[PDB]
Amino acid sequence: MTNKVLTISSYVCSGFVGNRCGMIILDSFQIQSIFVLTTHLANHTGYPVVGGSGVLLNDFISIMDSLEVNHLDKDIEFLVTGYFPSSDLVYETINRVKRIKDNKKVYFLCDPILGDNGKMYTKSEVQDSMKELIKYADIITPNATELSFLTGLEVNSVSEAIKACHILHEQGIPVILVTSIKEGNDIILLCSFKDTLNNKNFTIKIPRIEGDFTGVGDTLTYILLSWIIKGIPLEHAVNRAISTLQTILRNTVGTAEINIINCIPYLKGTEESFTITYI
Amino acid sequence: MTNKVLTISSYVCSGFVGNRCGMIILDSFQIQSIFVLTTHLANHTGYPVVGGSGVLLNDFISIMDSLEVNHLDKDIEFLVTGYFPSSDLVYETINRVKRIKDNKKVYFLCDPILGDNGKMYTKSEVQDSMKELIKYADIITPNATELSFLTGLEVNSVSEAIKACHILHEQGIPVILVTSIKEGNDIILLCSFKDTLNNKNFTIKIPRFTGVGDTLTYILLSWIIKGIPLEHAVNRAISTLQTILRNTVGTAEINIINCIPYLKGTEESFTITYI
Ligand SMILES: [Mg+2]
Ligand SMILES: [Mg+2]
Repeated sequence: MTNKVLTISSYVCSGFVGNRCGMIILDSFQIQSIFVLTTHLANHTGYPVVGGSGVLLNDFISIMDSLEVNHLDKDIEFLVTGYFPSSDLVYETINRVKRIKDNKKVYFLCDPILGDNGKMYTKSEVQDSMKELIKYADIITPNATELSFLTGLEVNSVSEAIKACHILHEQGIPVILVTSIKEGNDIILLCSFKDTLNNKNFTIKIPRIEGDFTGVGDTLTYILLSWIIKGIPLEHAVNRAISTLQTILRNTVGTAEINIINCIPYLKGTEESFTITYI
Repeated sequence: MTNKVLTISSYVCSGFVGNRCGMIILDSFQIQSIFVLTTHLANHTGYPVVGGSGVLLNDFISIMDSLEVNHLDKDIEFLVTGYFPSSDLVYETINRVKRIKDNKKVYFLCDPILGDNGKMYTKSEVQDSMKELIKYADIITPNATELSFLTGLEVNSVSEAIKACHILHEQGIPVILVTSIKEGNDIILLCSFKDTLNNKNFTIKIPRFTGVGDTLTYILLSWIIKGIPLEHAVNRAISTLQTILRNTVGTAEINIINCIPYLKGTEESFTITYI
């Protein structure tokens, strides 16, 4: 028993976003992980009403200090960040990422959670701070809206997404997975590399299951991470993750929540249902 | 797609106690549940340093109100409480439990977490408030220390445990599962009923860590939810728990993630003895 993953993201008491998605997925894959919360909310922000508060910086610091002093994060090989309610937590997380990476190799997946479908669901201060946090990541997983924000470019096509990714690669980010780009009633995912000598950029086209969930992206992030941790090459890890996500969505009745509890037995599916098209 | 369980208890970022045990176990049984936290701590209280804070009453209220107004608790059939850092949250929970039960049938398992091995690990104000909370429960799961604290009786034997249970049954509590009693060099679990006309008290002799009890609570609850009679549910839960403990290296944390495939174990290893 040693902790392999540290993941810093939101929590909801009911339903499935952020670190609650993280918990279900990483538990099911039996990947021992630390789940540091950035919120304690009743439910996600889609509902008629929300209750609860974001985690305060002093408490976050107290937690991260406790993990370090008790050696509970000594053996972490992977780091994830997701939703932050305030920029002070983002900047503190940067400080912690720097320290974590200072004496060991840690693969940091930053899911730059800011909004979806053209619209932000984060504070404007958080957006700016996120432009700094992503610079420290090994891989980032923006949706098109998040990419557009992070770069100031429009992202309404694969061609546009490639141009925007390039801005971020120039800042040093090695790998960018753009998780949803709208094309007709298909969604396109793009995996873009800074080093296109030794890696090939690719896309995956999938049909749209007419939907809603922010838990969609969050679920994708953790399934993808799990397979990366299990040693599956990235192309294949992405194909598994999106494939499993599509199975989840077909098995989802409402649009309030992704049906992730009931699909736990299917989370480790190895089906790679889609075609990887290189650029 | 509806929440069946509401569980209100502690949270740790690393390791397994309280609602974190609750999540792993209820998730693995695919029982859709609401997990309201009462703390957000780095790690359990076994370590020299315990970063993070207890949940504040205002936030707790805001959470509970949101669940209610969004109808996310409308279809709850089971309620669990565990650890509370402060009595204000206990008294608010009592308000919530009264409302939930006044207009629907909800089975409330109260794990009256106060302490273990003679010693409290809760604030004194929490003890007093817990004596009130338990009065609303359908079943309570004290250990012998907790039972002794809740009644003022010594609990060093089954016969003593029965006398203590009787105090609490007279307050209305229907079922009391006393989870460990040190009788000589035996460890005995007792299930005592207020209604001994329609139910038979029993004991289970069992062989001799931080989230052990919490794991029992949730496996037990899961089998009750799956429709297993209480005697069998208890035997399964203690059988599975011990499997987890026996396959745990060292004592800092229970090996619950590696044991996920065994959480739905149906072995009933021990002997039920009616008393
Ligand atoms: Mg997202
Ligand atoms: Mg206990």
